[PDB]
Amino acid sequence: FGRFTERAQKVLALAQEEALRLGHNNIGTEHILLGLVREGEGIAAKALQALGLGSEKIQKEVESLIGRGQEMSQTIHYTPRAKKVIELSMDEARKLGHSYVGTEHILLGLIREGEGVAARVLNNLGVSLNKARQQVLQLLGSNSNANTPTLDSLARDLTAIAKEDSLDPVIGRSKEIQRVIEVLSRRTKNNPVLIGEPGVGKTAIAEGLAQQIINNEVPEILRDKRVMTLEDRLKKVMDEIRQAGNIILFIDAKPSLARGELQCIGATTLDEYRKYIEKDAALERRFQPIQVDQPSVDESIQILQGLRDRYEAHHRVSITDDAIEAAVKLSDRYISDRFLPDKAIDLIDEAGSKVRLRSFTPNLKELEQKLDEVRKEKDAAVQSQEFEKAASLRDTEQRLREQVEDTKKSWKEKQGQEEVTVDDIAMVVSSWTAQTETDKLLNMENILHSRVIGQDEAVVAVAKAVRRARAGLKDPKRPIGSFIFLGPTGVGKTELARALAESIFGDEESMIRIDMSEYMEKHSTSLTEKVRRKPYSVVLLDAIEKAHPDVFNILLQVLEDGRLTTVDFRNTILIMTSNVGASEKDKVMGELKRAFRPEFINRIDEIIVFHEKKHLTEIVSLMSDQLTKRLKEQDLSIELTDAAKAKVAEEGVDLEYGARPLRRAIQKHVEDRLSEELLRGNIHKGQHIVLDVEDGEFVVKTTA
Amino acid sequence: EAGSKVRLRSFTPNLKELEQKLDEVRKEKDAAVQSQEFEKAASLRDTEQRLREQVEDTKKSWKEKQGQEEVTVDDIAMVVSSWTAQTETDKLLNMENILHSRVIGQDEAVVAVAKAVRRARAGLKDPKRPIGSFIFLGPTGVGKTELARALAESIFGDEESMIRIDMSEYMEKHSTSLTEKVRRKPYSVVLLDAIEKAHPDVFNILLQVLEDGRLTTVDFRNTILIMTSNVGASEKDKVMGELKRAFRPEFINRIDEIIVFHEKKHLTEIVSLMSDQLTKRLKEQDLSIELTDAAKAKVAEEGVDLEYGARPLRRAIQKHVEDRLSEELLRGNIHKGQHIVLDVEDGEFVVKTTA
Amino acid sequence: RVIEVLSRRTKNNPVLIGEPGVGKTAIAEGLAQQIINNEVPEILRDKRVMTLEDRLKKVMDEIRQAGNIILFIDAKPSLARGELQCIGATTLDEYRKYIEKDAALERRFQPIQVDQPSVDESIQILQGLRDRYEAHHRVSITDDAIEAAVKLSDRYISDRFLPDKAIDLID
Repeated sequence: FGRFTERAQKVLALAQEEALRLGHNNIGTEHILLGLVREGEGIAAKALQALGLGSEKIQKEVESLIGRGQEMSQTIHYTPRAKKVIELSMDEARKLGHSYVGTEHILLGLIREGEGVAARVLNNLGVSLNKARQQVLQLLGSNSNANTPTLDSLARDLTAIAKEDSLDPVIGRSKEIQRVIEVLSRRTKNNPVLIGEPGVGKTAIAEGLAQQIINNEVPEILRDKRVMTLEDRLKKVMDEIRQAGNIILFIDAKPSLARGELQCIGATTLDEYRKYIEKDAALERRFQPIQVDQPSVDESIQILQGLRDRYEAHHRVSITDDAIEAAVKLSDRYISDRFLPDKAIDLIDEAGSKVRLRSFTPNLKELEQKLDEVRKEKDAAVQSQEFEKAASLRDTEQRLREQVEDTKKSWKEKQGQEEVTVDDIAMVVSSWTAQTETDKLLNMENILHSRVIGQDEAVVAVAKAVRRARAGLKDPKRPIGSFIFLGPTGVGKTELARALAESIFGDEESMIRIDMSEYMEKHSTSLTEKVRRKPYSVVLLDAIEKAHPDVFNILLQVLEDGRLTTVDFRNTILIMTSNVGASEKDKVMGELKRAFRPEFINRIDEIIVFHEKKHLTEIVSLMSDQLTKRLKEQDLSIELTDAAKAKVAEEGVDLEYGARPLRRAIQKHVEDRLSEELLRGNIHKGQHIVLDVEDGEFVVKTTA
Repeated sequence: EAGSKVRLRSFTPNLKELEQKLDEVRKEKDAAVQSQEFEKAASLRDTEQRLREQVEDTKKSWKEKQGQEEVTVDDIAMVVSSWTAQTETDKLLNMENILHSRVIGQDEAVVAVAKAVRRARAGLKDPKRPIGSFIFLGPTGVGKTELARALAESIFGDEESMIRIDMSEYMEKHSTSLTEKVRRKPYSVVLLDAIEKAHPDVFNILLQVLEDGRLTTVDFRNTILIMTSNVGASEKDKVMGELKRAFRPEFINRIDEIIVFHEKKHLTEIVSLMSDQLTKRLKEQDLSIELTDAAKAKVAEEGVDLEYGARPLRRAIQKHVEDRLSEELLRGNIHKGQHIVLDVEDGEFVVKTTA
Repeated sequence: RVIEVLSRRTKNNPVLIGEPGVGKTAIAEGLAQQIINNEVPEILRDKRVMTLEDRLKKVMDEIRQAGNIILFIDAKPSLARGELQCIGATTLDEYRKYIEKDAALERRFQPIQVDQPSVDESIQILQGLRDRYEAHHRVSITDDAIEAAVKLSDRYISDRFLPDKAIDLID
């Protein structure tokens, strides 16, 4: 039912050897017992030799209670009892740290489930059940002043605990450690408080002192000193200390107070510590702080490999190195709202399962269903008996049994296909957040062009700017891009912002949009919510000419630092629109310098200017397509001929109003008309409906 | 802070490596011993202790790092600077040289401030009053603020130790300050922009600051107060006139000093400064870039228009350099960690490689 | 999405937010079934789902002392301490009012968006427990009737989750 020693495995199959040597048909607990004393060398075997139970004495009792011997041997199986007995030895070893079952555990497992034939062999051979579990025990085993009290667990001894050679690496935070020691010597602000964003690292700093005092370089009196860890036992143990003082306490979460000794290292948060020194002033006194910088990126990497081995526990890692490289780097800059050693680890785990998960996900379900009723059909008849009329049905259930197996044991065909390398690691991430990823970049223009018509002047400026920042050149703390979009309305200002979101951030809808009409007065308090919500989004502020010059002091701070105080923009693409040019490239850039404070205009990455028939009709088509899709959902199939989109487009030529009119004119010439046409009974819906122009007039046609 | 720290610089040669070595040994010895390989250890053991005594001999050679490791001042002044004399008075004697490297034109102003600070900072002015009380007159974007920064940087150590209020905010009988930011950093250039706007109430307060360098109960004796204004602007004599008429005299008279704020090759000198800040921050990301003088020229072309000045250069650098290098690295034309030069060819930008 | 948030080490413990509404509690019975037979990491096999004053730290001590446990709530926090591992069901906002507590919140526990079921999905839920509302004497059936219970609710009033509404009409 798993994997044991040879000795186990041999003793088990050895039960079968005995299954047959007597001719019986099911191997019960009595055979497992013969199995043990008959491999004569297992600890299990050894024990029995103690109680006075050779193979001779036993098999005589057993044959004296079963004997021959239907040679049937029709491919036998277990007793349900003995199957329990096996399930048990597995547990009689969890209960011993024995990572693998063996001859003893099976003997242990038999006693535990004493109801059965083995048990009686012995209660018959005058060998009560406990005298027996004893003998096995006495053949296996194991592996201090005030520590008495302390040494509950509460709260395990970092020191002697890592004196036993038993300690690993450990990677720091190497200068994080030593600052725990300037403080842990003083006589002033004596007891050090470990403040840093939670984790991991933190617990690792104290596992440091531990490592340091012991092997061995340290100073201002600190040798033979333990570091210990983790209400009706309270100050109890704490007195074993006011009477012997080789001990630092490591805390997690309170002060029963410096009534004297008490050396402790502080587990607390940026702010949580200000939940001590305010009520004061044991803080500015005893307790005293120090911060956990996020461990070195490269140090970050060789931290996992240490616990790589130990998560190998779920099946894939160890490896790949190329797999970890991911986890760590992704986090440091790509969200990017934790601490540089904790994050990475978490990611693995998503995948530190997500792969054994995806592993145990063919169409081989329905046989189970078939199989089910057969057994069922079998049962009903046997209690009706009707044997043959069923035994049919058993010979028949069983054909299907060994059937499914050879596609479930054919699923160690699936162990093989999952192996460690980045393959498994990064797919993990496709959730938590390269050829056709830089191709989006090199080919951005091609890409933005298929959505934004006309406006090549603008697209190429943005393409290149994004590509600049996105390639390493611009400072990362500042947004990806800061632009101002000048030009008339309904030209593509917003439309480009969408296409940017879609191409750059993945979703035509990952776009925050404020209307600065709302912020014209000294009430200019932003936005920061929506940016905390999605910190990866085109941030579009429409018509900034309206904002109170206050606002600019804020945006200015964003442009400079890409941060507010305390939101983050380093991942946004800020786009601010305006009518400042409008009426009107030189006369324009002029009205701009006169409308906006220069300090501001100068911190903007780029000023984009938005200036054909063929573009109108390209738009009409975009719009028309959004429509024909949302109708297909309502079982309506429509199509506009290129001739028809032309005729709609005619309705946005007048330079004065631009391309606004098109949405309305589409609903009028298409929506309104199709309704009136469906209602009047001319188009039997769910046929195919085309809108065309005939003699310069709109016409509706059908072609199912 | 120092009462362990030095006992520590004790506990920090690259003989970290020896022990590293000795390890591999035990194993061979040990693991060998499990295989035996006996005399294959005898000498192996011996090879071991050869090492060990060598180690311990140089591990106790650092009793010398003991006989070496003090106290004097320099230890402290560290501690201090990490909480916020020749090249400290040299900052003073040579202040002008120093302010000049940050503030361009404006020598009229710099020398006035240099000398004033140097007066107060030398024992002559009364210590309870700010280090310096100035008014900066002149047009916008000339260097008013810029000098205040450079002062902070040179005098107080940090181009950013500077409080800055906007007196637009204090035009009404609600004139209740500021004192927080000054309690926060009591050593900082305090810059009040456009004082022409303040309610004459405010002046009664500032006045108290100028006189006593104290409010009631904050302290300014360590600030450098600088107040700007457009009072001259439109317009040295016609100006000092519009000033006497705009500000109560009691006030103007307690101010240490009234300060007045009055090429292609400079643009490209700027482009280069900027470009250098960049090429450094990329070297960190294993990116080696260089602009030819020909290229910085072509960027500079983009800040000639007298109207907008030299603002455009930062953006145009990211566009013609950053954006382009990305697009160029991504398209796979520049195998990063080779040497990358940006040059102009036929009046157009070109990228070249020379590992 | 629960089992990721549960197979981790970082955000150990999951928390479902949506109108309350979508009988969030329904998703939880989900694990029981899959942890058993059996599609789930060997990282979680052999565990147990469960739900819910003087009986204080008593039984909770009698559990940290037994790691094989996952828990369900809708309302305390000795968080992260033991293997004390939760699954939380709490309103759109109420959670706002707990990570607002922070920051063992934003840490240990961690959320996923519960959907107001696809309208058709609604219908199927009804039938599965149709045979079980035969208790009040009139069902099973009629299908044609169920579709209404559901359908009218999504568009017509219009003040709940699309699976609670239905069953309420039915009852």
